[PDB]
Amino acid sequence: NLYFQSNAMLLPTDLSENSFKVLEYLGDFKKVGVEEIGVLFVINLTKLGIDIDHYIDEMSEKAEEVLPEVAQKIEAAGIKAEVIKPFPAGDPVVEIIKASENYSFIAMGSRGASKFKKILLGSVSEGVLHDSKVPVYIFKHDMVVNSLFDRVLVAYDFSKWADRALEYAKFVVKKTGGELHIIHVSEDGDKTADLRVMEEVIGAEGIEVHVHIESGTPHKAILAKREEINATTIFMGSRGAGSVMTMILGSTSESVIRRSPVPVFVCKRGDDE
Ligand SMILES: Nc1ncnc2c1ncn2[C@@H]1O[C@H](COP(=O)(O)O)[C@@H](O)[C@H]1O
Ligand SMILES: [Cl-]
Ligand SMILES: [Cl-]
Ligand SMILES: [Cl-]
Ligand SMILES: [Cl-]
Repeated sequence: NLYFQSNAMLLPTDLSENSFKVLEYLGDFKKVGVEEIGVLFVINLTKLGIDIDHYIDEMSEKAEEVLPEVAQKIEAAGIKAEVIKPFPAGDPVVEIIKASENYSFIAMGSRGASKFKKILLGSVSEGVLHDSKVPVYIFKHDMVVNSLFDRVLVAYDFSKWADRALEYAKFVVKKTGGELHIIHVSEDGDKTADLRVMEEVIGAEGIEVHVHIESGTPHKAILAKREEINATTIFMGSRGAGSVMTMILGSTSESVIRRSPVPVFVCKRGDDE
């Protein structure tokens, strides 16, 4: 495959500070092949007591003041920028997913809300993560700019989603010369032997790889590992099962993504999907 190679990247924004964190990593994305970024602002009608055409207009004017700054910063990094127009009005989650059919992946922010606040107030990032078919990359902080793919940690369970997460990971580590780290969590249903074998095969493929077997709650073991080896990003897979509600309440990805100090890339389909 081409992975990030010649990628168009979808960048949703509600103009919030958290939505712009992605922009601190433009150098990292350029170095893996991202060549164009589509910037998507949605007039959020979902929330709606007040007239809903002055609102489209209020919102449109705000975007037009700010988005050119976004476009500017992208151009300055030597990446093509397109402010998507006209601005869709409706549900941000639906409009983002709709638009994403035209892109290789989605890079977006999150306010890092607790499970409770996500449920109470809504979470665009969880909605997107739940239904997206392209990968979704969540950025909250700038702790690892210029180092994004130096130490990639892959949460890996042999599933088709993890498999493709591993392949993206191998791609970036090959591009940037970093280190690949693979963690698999499980009490048993022992797959240690196979994982060890893969460490060896991947080493032979010219990549520096370290495999980690761990016990306990998945999100706990994953974050603990990230700290232990100072991973610069976490790659993982998600089948997006159940409902948004169910994902928020009990998914491994919601917890990992929420408490992670580094960006989390989430693969949303297998190679043969
Ligand atoms: N009206 C909107 N238009 C475009 N993107 C949005 C909008 N609202 C939220 N988002 C995206 O959702 C992220 C926040 O995720 P969350 O905190 O889970 O709602 C923001 O950083 C944006 O990337
Ligand atoms: Cl795992
Ligand atoms: Cl978990
Ligand atoms: Cl979050
Ligand atoms: Cl982050």
